[PDB]
Amino acid sequence: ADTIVAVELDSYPNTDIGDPNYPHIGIDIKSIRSKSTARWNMQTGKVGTVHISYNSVAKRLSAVVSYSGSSSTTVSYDVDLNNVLPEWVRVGLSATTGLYKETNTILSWSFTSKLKTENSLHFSFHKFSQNPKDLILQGDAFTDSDGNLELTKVSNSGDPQGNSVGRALFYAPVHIWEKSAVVASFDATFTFLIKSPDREPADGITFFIANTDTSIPSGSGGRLLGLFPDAN
Amino acid sequence: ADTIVAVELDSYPNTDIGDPNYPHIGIDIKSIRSKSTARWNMQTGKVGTVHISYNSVAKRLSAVVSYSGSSSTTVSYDVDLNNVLPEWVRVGLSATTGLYKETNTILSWSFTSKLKTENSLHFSFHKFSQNPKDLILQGDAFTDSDGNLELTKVSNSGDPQGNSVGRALFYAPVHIWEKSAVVASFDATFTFLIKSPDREPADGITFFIANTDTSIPSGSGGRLLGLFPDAN
Amino acid sequence: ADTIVAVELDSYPNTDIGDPNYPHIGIDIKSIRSKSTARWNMQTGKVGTVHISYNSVAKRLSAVVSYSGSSSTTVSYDVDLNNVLPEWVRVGLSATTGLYKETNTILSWSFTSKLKTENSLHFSFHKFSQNPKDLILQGDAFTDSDGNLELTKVSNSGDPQGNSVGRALFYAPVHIWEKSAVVASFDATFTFLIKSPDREPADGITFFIANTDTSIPSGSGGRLLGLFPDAN
Amino acid sequence: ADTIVAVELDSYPNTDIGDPNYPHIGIDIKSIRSKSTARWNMQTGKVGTVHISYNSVAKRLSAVVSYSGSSSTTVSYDVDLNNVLPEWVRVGLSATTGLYKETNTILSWSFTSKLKTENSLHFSFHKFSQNPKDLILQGDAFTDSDGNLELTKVSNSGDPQGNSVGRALFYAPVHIWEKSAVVASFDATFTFLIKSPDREPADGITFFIANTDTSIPSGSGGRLLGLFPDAN
Ligand SMILES: OC[C@H]1O[C@H](Oc2c[nH]c3ccc(Br)c(Cl)c23)[C@@H](O)[C@@H](O)[C@@H]1O
Ligand SMILES: OC[C@H]1O[C@H](Oc2c[nH]c3ccc(Br)c(Cl)c23)[C@@H](O)[C@@H](O)[C@@H]1O
Ligand SMILES: OC[C@H]1O[C@H](Oc2c[nH]c3ccc(Br)c(Cl)c23)[C@@H](O)[C@@H](O)[C@@H]1O
Ligand SMILES: OC[C@H]1O[C@H](Oc2c[nH]c3ccc(Br)c(Cl)c23)[C@@H](O)[C@@H](O)[C@@H]1O
Ligand SMILES: [Ca+2]
Ligand SMILES: [Ca+2]
Ligand SMILES: [Ca+2]
Ligand SMILES: [Ca+2]
Ligand SMILES: [Cl-]
Ligand SMILES: [Cl-]
Ligand SMILES: [Cl-]
Ligand SMILES: [Cl-]
Ligand SMILES: [Mn+2]
Ligand SMILES: [Mn+2]
Ligand SMILES: [Mn+2]
Ligand SMILES: [Mn+2]
Repeated sequence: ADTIVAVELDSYPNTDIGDPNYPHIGIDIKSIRSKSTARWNMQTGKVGTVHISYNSVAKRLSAVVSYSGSSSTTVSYDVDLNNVLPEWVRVGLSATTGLYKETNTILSWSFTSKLKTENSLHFSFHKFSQNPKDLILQGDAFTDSDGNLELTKVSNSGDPQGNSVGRALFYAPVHIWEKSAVVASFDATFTFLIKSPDREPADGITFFIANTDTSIPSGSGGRLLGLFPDAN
Repeated sequence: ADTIVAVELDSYPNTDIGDPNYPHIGIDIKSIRSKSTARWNMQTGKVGTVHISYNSVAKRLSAVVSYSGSSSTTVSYDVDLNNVLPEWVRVGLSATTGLYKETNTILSWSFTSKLKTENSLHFSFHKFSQNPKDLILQGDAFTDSDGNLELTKVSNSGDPQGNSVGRALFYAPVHIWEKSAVVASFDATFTFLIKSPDREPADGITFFIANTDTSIPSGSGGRLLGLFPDAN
Repeated sequence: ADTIVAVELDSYPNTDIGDPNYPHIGIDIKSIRSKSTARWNMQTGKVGTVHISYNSVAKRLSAVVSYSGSSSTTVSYDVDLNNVLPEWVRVGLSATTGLYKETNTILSWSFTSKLKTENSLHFSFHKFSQNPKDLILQGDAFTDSDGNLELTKVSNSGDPQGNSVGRALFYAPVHIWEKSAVVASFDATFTFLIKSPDREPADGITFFIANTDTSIPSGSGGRLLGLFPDAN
Repeated sequence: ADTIVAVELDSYPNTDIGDPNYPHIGIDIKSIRSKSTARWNMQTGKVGTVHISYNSVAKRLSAVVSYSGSSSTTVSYDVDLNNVLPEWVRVGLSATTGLYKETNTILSWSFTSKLKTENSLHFSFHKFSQNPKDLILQGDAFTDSDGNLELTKVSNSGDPQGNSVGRALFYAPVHIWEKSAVVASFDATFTFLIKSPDREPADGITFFIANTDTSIPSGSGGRLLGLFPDAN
């Protein structure tokens, strides 16, 4: 099984598997059951922005989501990710739909990792090309004619389809920590557009870090966000 | 009086003004009396590296100092710096000597600030030019013929002089936070060479953030590190 | 008199002082009389993007302007800028109106300089704050309530006023070259909105590099773009 | 056959296949026979630094090599690399030895590509880990216990072996240009240590850009630098 650290943008409350009452942002450490959540006041139909950051000295993984001119929602969790992830990881974005749906559109994605022992990896996408060679697209993930990364199935009219899962992994493995490292840090930004007809959009988007060979776990559909094989 | 947030590399223990027993790294918030310290196992005569970071979401100011192949020393302090500093600051490095001395040599200095509401300021020096126009040199601060930033007086033979104070401020004011900011962050690295004849080198080096018009406070000598007018 | 290297976005053709027949982008080296121009097919009312780059090895200063989904316009000029500018410069944006006008709105501005002998300065603005401490605003330059940098006078209704001049200089001087430098390079991006009622918008926008103490030359109005005291 | 754009650091003059009389830096466009060369005054046993840059507006690929406090050697070649390379490439470093040898030690390697239509890829290595997951090591390429990238075979005593070829490719494919691109640019730095017993060190090091599936061509040994299958 994969090792997952994720920041989830969870549009759909699954209280029966640990979710709070409402859409929330969450820090997921090896379980869909968030270690820390904050209430996410969704603005379906508007472009959202997520900023994620961590450094191995502060050991605080923090995420903030906002829309233009809105209140931001922040969530934090003290965690030494060295105890969780392998030295070499891949970073990615995942999304699902289930019984309920939403577009899981990524409009931009950037990521900077740094490893002082100064090693560094930065990538940033504003356009996604029709054939992203530097992306590993998994499942229903695809780039559309607007150069948007669509993590989950969307029809031609642009209606999201349910029971879809998809992710994009940056092609290059990231060295997020190392024995002699004095400090490893990473930051990530993605902007997203969740549109839905359902009065309860589902299921969400995550930025995630995993073992380099990470694949979509069987049964990771819907509330599991394409990240976990079960709700444990 | 100036508003100071600093990370101090305090070679000299002044227990009578709050210092612990030993050389320490410290997070200073508006007082030379550190909110958080860690024991700093000095390696006088060796090049040291300090990494400082903070973002307004995690609200954890963290610093780590190390020498090649040594144990690092980290120190952290949870603090919303918005409650401390004005929106616009200058960043700088300060050093002092007093009764006891040490060279306060800066070999490199870099700083990245970011302000999402994405505004950004990055500077990095590996060489310091004989006339640093982008630096505001205060007190005894000067760049030498090796292109090294010497914060405190050093003779021609290169012996440090006591009772010296000096700082370098990056010329451009940094906008470290702002009303609409969703997340402001900064990182700073400097490398330093502290050499001393004294069996107790003094007094230390800091990276600091202050009101843009920050100047060396009268009586900020020695244990006060060129940052504070008193030990309160 | 100031030393000017500029890339001009010249909305208004002044053939009587060297301009070609039409709006053009130009590389200006110590004269409003461009060393190289390209025809600039203006799209008044649309957001434009200028990319400027140079490195001291290739010695090719190049600029490209485009609007979304349009043909770009590029202009180049082989020049060792070491022979032109002093070691320490300030970078800025200038605009003018004269008999004819246009808004000279800067929506973003970034600049990266690098100096290997690796010294570096990066700044990028997407918002401009009401009081830009890191900007030196000259003349009619001001930031508006949209966080836009307006180089020239615009009324409350947002109509541009004629006979206006204004510039913004990044506060920190840039070390663009140095005796021991192996390679100095800089890149600059700004995005701009030129709106005009006049069927001939005037007078233009430039990104420019100048002696650090650069000020708006008397008589630099209109076709002189706030950069030169005469048309020589 | 692969499509190669390379900057060669050619320690060994092979005049019978187009080389000038002496060690040279060269811009190679789809042939080991450089389009442009400059005399490279080698400093075997000293750490060298190569800076490579290009942008699609200036269309000038330029490289400079230097050692601390030495005269630099620059070479340029006007070329639209869009006419040469496919949209998606991999960047790498190659080295060979043949009858004569040298260590082909890479101490650092960084690369920034940018694609405005702002997409971007930056990586920088100062240490190379024992298992570089983000590097595709080809042939004799390996990282040693000093965290140095050794492109060609070096014995335990650290003596280079002849008839060796090796390269490291950054794992992630780079999108170096694209139909809608307004400007694509890349910069690359690597530092290298060439040590040799031979009074004629061979054969050299290159930074290269190639089709993503680039492999070491059969017969690319020695003077062909692991880049070309023949000397045509
Ligand atoms: O898209 C939202 C959800 O729909 C599915 O579960 C449902 C949530 N509301 C329901 C009501 C009835 C039935 Br049957 C089901 Cl499966 C569900 C599942 O796919 C969930 O994993 C998912 O989170
Ligand atoms: O350089 C170290 C220190 O020397 C001075 O205080 C002294 C520390 N040891 C002493 C012993 C005697 C006397 Br008098 C003095 Cl001032 C000191 C002062 O300058 C201090 O601020 C400083 O920290
Ligand atoms: O804004 C465009 C121009 O207007 C002025 O010159 C005029 C261009 N068309 C004209 C026609 C008549 C007279 Br009088 C004048 Cl000054 C001009 C001047 O301010 C110029 O510098 C400028 O380029
Ligand atoms: O390392 C340097 C060179 O050695 C080989 O060619 C030789 C250059 N000097 C020679 C002298 C005699 C013979 Br046989 C050979 Cl193959 C060579 C070949 O491996 C070349 O490709 C290479 O550039
Ligand atoms: Ca859920
Ligand atoms: Ca002290
Ligand atoms: Ca004109
Ligand atoms: Ca050769
Ligand atoms: Cl339901
Ligand atoms: Cl004492
Ligand atoms: Cl007229
Ligand atoms: Cl021979
Ligand atoms: Mn959840
Ligand atoms: Mn102290
Ligand atoms: Mn003109
Ligand atoms: Mn050659």
